[PDB]
Amino acid sequence: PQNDYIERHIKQHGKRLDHEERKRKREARESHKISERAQKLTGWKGKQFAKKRYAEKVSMRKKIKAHEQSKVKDALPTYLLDREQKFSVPLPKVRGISEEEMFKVIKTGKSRSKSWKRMITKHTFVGEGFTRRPVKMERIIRPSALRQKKANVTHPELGVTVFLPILAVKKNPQSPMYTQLGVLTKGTIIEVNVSELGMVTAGGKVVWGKYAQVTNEPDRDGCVNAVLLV
Amino acid sequence: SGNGAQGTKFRISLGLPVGAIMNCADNSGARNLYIIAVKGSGSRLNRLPAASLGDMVMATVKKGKPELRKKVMPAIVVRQAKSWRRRDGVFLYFEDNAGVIANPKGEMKGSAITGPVGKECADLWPRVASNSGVVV
Amino acid sequence: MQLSWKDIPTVAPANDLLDIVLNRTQRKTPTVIRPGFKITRIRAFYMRKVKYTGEGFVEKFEDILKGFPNINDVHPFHRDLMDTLYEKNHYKISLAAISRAKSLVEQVARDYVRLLKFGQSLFQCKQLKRAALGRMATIVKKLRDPLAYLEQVRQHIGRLPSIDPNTRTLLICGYPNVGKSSFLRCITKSDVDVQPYAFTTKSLYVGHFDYKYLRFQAIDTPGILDRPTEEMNNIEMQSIYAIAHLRSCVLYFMDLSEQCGFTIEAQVKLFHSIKPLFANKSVMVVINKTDIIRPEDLD
Amino acid sequence: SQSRINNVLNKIHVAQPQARDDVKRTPFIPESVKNLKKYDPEDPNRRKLARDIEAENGGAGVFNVNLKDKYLLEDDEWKNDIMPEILDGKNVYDFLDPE
Amino acid sequence: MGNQEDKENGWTSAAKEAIFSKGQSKRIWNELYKVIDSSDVVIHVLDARDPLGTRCKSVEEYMKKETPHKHLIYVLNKCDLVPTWVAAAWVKHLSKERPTLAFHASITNSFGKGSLIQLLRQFSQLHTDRKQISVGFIGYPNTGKSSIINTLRKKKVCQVAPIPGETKVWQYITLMKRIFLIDCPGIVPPSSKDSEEDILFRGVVRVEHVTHPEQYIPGVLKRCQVKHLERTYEISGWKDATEFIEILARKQGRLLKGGEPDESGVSKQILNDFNRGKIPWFVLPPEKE
Amino acid sequence: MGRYSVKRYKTKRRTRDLDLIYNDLSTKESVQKLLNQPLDETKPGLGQHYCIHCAKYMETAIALKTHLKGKVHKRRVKELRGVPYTQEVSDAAAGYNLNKFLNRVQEITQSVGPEKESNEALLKEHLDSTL
Amino acid sequence: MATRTQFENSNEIGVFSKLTNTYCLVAVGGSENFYSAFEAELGDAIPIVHTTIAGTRIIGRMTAGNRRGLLVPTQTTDQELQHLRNSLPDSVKIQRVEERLSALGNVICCNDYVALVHPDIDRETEELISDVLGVEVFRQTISGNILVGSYCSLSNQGGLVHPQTSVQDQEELSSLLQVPLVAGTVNRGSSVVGAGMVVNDYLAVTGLDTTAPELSVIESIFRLQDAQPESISGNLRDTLIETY
RNA sequence: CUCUUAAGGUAGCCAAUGGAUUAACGAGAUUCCCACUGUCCCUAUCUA
Ligand SMILES: Nc1nc2c(ncn2[C@@H]2O[C@H](COP(=O)(O)OP(=O)(O)OP(=O)(O)O)[C@@H](O)[C@H]2O)c(=O)[nH]1
Ligand SMILES: [K+]
Ligand SMILES: [Mg+2]
Ligand SMILES: [Mg+2]
Ligand SMILES: [Mg+2]
Ligand SMILES: [Zn+2]
Repeated sequence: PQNDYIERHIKQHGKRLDHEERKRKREARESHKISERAQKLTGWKGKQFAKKRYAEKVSMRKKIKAHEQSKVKDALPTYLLDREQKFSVPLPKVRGISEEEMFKVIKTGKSRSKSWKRMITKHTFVGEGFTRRPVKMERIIRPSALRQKKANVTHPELGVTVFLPILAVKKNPQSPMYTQLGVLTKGTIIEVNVSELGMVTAGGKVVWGKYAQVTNEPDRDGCVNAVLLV
Repeated sequence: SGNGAQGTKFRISLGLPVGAIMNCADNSGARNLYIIAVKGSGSRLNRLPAASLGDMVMATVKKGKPELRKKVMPAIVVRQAKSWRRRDGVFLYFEDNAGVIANPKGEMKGSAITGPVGKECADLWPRVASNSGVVV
Repeated sequence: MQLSWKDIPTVAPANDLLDIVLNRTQRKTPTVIRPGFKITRIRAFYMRKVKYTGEGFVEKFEDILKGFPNINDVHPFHRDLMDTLYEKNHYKISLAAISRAKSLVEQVARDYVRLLKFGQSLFQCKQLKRAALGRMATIVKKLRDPLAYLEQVRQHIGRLPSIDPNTRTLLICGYPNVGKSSFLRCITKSDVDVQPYAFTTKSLYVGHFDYKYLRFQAIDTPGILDRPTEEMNNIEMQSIYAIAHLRSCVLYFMDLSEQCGFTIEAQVKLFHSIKPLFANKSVMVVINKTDIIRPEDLD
Repeated sequence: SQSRINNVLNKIHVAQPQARDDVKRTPFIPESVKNLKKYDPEDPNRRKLARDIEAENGGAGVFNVNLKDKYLLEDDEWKNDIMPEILDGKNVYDFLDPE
Repeated sequence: MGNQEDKENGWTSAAKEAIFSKGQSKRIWNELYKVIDSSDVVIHVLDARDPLGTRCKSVEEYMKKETPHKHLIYVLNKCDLVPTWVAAAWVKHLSKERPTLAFHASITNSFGKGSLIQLLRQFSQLHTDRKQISVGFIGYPNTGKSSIINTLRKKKVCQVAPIPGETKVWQYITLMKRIFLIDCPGIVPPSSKDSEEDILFRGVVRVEHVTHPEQYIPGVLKRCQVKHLERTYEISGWKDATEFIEILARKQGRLLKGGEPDESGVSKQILNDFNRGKIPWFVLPPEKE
Repeated sequence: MGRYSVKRYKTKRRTRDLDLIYNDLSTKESVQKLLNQPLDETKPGLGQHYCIHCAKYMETAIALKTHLKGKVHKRRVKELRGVPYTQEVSDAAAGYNLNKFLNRVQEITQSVGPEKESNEALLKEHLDSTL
Repeated sequence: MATRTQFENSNEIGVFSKLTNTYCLVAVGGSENFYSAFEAELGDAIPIVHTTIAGTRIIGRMTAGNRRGLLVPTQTTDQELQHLRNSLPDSVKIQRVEERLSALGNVICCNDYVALVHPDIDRETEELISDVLGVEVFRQTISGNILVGSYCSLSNQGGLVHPQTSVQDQEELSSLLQVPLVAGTVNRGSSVVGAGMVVNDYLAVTGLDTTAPELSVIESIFRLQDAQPESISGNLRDTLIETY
């Protein structure tokens, strides 16, 4: 068969003789079926059914409100219309993180008797030109999987988020030792490259570096989110 | 009981487990066939899949033409050295184990078969019976 | 060639695909993990969750990508027909979006398994696994329109007739309401509709017959109007592409009774306008409906 | 195209014989064959085929045909006779002989 | 005429052998990224017989993209196995890209040791503020990284074998007070154009684990010269690989029980001789411009 | 049953039958074909130096000569003397196809026998001259 | 007079049946559909015998014969031989042959006057063929292909050989057999024509998968219908050129 | 102030050889092949 052969068959021979009556009785039964499903389905299927019912009721109420509202009844230039898009830090105080949580003890030796090596469990920024210390003289370990180079920085003005490269770590609020180790935790002040934001000073200098504050836990969610301090 | 086989097959004593090497009885250039699998084999822990007369296997050519080697091809077992019972009333066996190269439809690659061919295999596969000069 | 593409698996929409893959992860992987277990066991549990969900999404995408034909690789007749039917630009853009989503899901899975190597507690490992699954879900939610387009295209393309552009072909062309479908009914056993109004037939229809033990295919086309190609539409472009691509014997059907709503002068003008189309092909003019009016007693 | 010449010729050529002896070899069609009537599958008065007999008796896989019904013996009473095969350690068939 | 026709008869290619994927394990590549992360200078070791064959272009591109501060140089080893003009031409051609040093690694009779030592002292002087530098040796299996390190130390400090994959983990060696050397396992970058034959003839795998070396013997015949082969094995008169194997087996007495010559054993021995440098061969250098 | 007989007379280690060897030696064309064999790389001595009586390949002509100067070869030659003992002999002993057996015996006595003997004599003198 | 049928969904008619001018042999396996397919064309004009050979269903490959005689291999049982003798009239001689090549239908390809044989059959077998079948015997290979019975279909009218037969081989075989010969396939591209079909002077039976051009070639070469000579190859040349 | 890509056509110059790619030996560590087999398919039987 070719093209719309089922529709041609319906046009030429019709449907089954009780098709309309069967469909009408099933649609009449749908209300009882919905109530029985709501009272009978258990577990994850029941929870999903309740969530979908709530969403459908919300959508129906919105449709009714929009219909009733319709039945009742930035100064952009021409080339831009018809187009779319105190010195306090936003996080003055964050959770304290102890050294026991920050560092993990790494044991060395055949019998695992030495315990002088420590591994940083948080995300870090190591910078440019980084080379690993020789293993015999390597006490502090910053694994490569936890090293970060870029962050999602939200600008308060203009309401956008841009993926920017990290330049430096300015102040880790937990400790200056964590600051010099480059630990990226919640509330850390970092320096970011803002070249693609198109910022110009009052004197005509192009701004390409500013400060941002990290507002999430990259150890928890696998990424660095920051707010640009403008 | 395999694709291309004509009808049902009654049980025969199994002679060739996986890893066995049998002679090649056709004229396609292969000298021996190395069994790596048996079509239609069952599933049981620790039990090796084994072939019998008239069964289709997957085989690699160990000795033969270099172009013929280094590939897996279907084969049909036409002779076995393990004794099996005919329902007419005798146990019988051949000197060697031997098979022929075929396609998944059961058609021979060669044009003739040298040596005797079992009646079970010849009656099961029409192309083997067409290419056989000696049937038992 | 392939000549038919009905064997494409069903393309689910974005939310349905999300439900299928996530519920498959929940059903087919173990779901009980305790905070009292070893940290290696906890890490393996959540790594398995992430890896399995990524594999499920990737295999659905691969089933989509392998099934659909390559528009550039097929024969030029099929390429032009599918471009007329489905807008090749949208077609390739949707399939490329599927491919990009597959690569992104793979990247998310690898990154979060590597991150889960360093998880220190059940809470952290659970947060990382949920982050990976949420990022995959956002990727999948960004494919809502291409998936719907591809499901519609799959359903339509599964019903296209198989036309071999290399076999023997009798092509039938002309104005609407001249009897092309009636001639196809007479010479083949195709089920093409015959109605006395213009453009009853909106797509190519194929029939078959045997002449001197040889298989011939007959192609009935939607009617062509005497208009320039700039204002020619897709339905007529089907017939134009069929005539241009199929090396065949063309039969131009003329109605001398003007029951078709087109005059004899208009039919002759259409013939002379589509004259450049049938180069290096057999051409013949057939005058239909001779029971109403004959060519002999014409002006 | 020059490529498809030998292949076409080797299958379009029909070989013909020539003499080689004064021996006449003629086709043989039996009189019953040439007086046979063409079978009509849709006909009120046609021959009842063996498949019709099988279908009316048992059907495929249930009907047990008697092969001895087609024997051309001297006496029709001998059709349902069991031929002995063994007698006191000897095979009857290798002793069976006229005169 | 290749892949599509085979499936019609039910013919499937045999499963790819697991020995040919050696040098591609996640363990080995984790070791490689460890030594690169620990190295200030990276020495890529090339085989003077097939230097373009033994180049890790993907690793070089990774180093130039992600770690531009690390210094990558070339050491062309096994220069004694090629003619002098071949080695000079290869040095000239590879110096257009990177600083390349010819080398012959040996504890007692070496070549290039002093040049490499003064080069490493120059790198140390350039990094005089770092208090130490590390030089990581990378390259294909069996190219001679361990031999070169032993040559620099004038002592067997790294284990060396003709079989590929002797070195399995990294190893620190102290050359001077400020200079460390890092030995690394060999690597083989994945690729689709590189066939099992190319992998085998780059000396990557141990021949004892391959299925049928007779099919690879024609590669030996194509890569080697007839006169060199006949001088090595004291035979002559063959017309193809099978007859070459048969003549060599009959001369050496490598006959199985029953009279059939040991084709697989002789072929494995030939491949071992080819890879280990008992048969002279080299790849032609690029044409001079 | 015992290990020696089992591992000597396994089916996969079977040897050529005496009646087949007798048929090979009976006709001069078969003897010529077995004397002039194509070069086979899978055979001892490249398919040359083949003893027809014992159906055995030797690695060298000196090995074939030592085999000919031996009791094992003499044992096989003595075994290959009389009637080949096909199935017709056992059938006749049971009393079955006796006339067929008698016809075969008289054919062997009259025609096949002396021709096979002359072929054996020519083969023996050929081997003595060439070896 | 070419019909298409199957033996239990198999196109190999010559494997499971034997057709001569005076009798027909069919295997006993399964239902009576195959027997009735032969019976629709044959009526009761010639005997049609259900039979087995050594317990097998491959009777067209195990047996060989013509309108005057039938040869069965030595593996035939006494009961099967007696069954054949009782089922066939006295005008058909029946012989059990002591032959090493037991697939007589493969090693012998004969008609009422001539026979081609495997070049390695016995002299006594040749003399038995001449005595029982009443035909001349020639040792031949069809373009180097042994098993002439499986690679040739032959009647008193014409013959079909396997498609890999050279023109000179066709000429020599036509001179020997004294019938026109053509090369071609049966059962949609099979080269085993002798095991693919059965034929006599007035009937051909092939498999269902035989195409219309192949059927037309078979009809023309075997001169089946009233207006089918061997000279209409020129008229079928266009169709054959398109088909090849 | 300056330093490195000059070497060229399947084997060189330069002092038999250009070597530790070291023979032989080993209840030393390891890989592979033939032969061989109850290691296994799959277990059975016999003796003290
Ligand atoms: N002729 C010659 N042979 C060499 C040279 N350098 C190394 N070899 C030989 O090549 C083989 C490889 O030696 P290795 O030092 O183990 O090479 P590798 O790159 O470290 O190989 P793996 O450790 O297995 O990855 C050894 O048998 C050496 O004797 C050289 O400069 N000249
Ligand atoms: K090594
Ligand atoms: Mg197990
Ligand atoms: Mg229409
Ligand atoms: Mg090493
Ligand atoms: Zn002897």
